[PDB]
Amino acid sequence: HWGYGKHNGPEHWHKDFPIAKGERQSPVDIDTHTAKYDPSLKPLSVSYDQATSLRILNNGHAFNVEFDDSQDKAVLKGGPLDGTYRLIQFHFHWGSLDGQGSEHTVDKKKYAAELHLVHWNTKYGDFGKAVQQPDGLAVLGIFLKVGSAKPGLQKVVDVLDSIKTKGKSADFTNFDPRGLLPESLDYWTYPGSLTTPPLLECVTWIVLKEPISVSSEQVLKFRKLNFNGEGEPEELMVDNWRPAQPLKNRQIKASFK
Ligand SMILES: [Zn+2]
Repeated sequence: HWGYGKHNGPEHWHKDFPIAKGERQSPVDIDTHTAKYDPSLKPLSVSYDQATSLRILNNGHAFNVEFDDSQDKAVLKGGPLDGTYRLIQFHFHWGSLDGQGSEHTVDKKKYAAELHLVHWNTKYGDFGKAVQQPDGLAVLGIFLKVGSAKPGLQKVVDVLDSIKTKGKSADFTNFDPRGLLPESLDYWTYPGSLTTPPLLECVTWIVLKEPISVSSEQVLKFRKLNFNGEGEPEELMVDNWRPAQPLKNRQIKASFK
């Protein structure tokens, strides 16, 4: 099965998922000097005030904080998007060391981690239908650098010991994802894909320019998670990031000068 090891990592994924070599794969390097300011891009609208978190799950590749997406409660709109996209889950990608971990890069710079807030286009009715469409998902990507702690991340960090291994889940209600956002919503945007198999080319990527700061202690606790299940040999959940993929015939647009 696919993963992030030497024998099943990103360079192998194309054998089971040929779209891995497709025309709009993610992540990508964001060349800040080549990204063009697009004055027709609108400000992002992130409306998370009624968000209903439910559960946190170790799925063997990351941990997902899942939300109730059966109603328009936490939605992303505006920016490059047409229509309304409902928050379904967030997760992170991170490194074994502070010098790597992000999926997107900025002028080849790798951040310590990257948060993905995953939303699906309500015009397709559910997430499974949305991923079959070129405009089915909108993922808000936020870089993490190591410095001061992020207070709004700590509730996530403190439950991780209860979902150490693949397949474990825990109740995770009343979590407010507004506490994970930076001050500015300036962003880059481009058409791309899921960054894990099945690598479907269904994502409008919206990557915020401003990173959030998290503490060394916070990210160290991410790195104590396991890819393996309980009672299997321990393999630390680290370096669960796909490297940058060819940009091909795409333009990255900036919302800001
Ligand atoms: Zn992701």
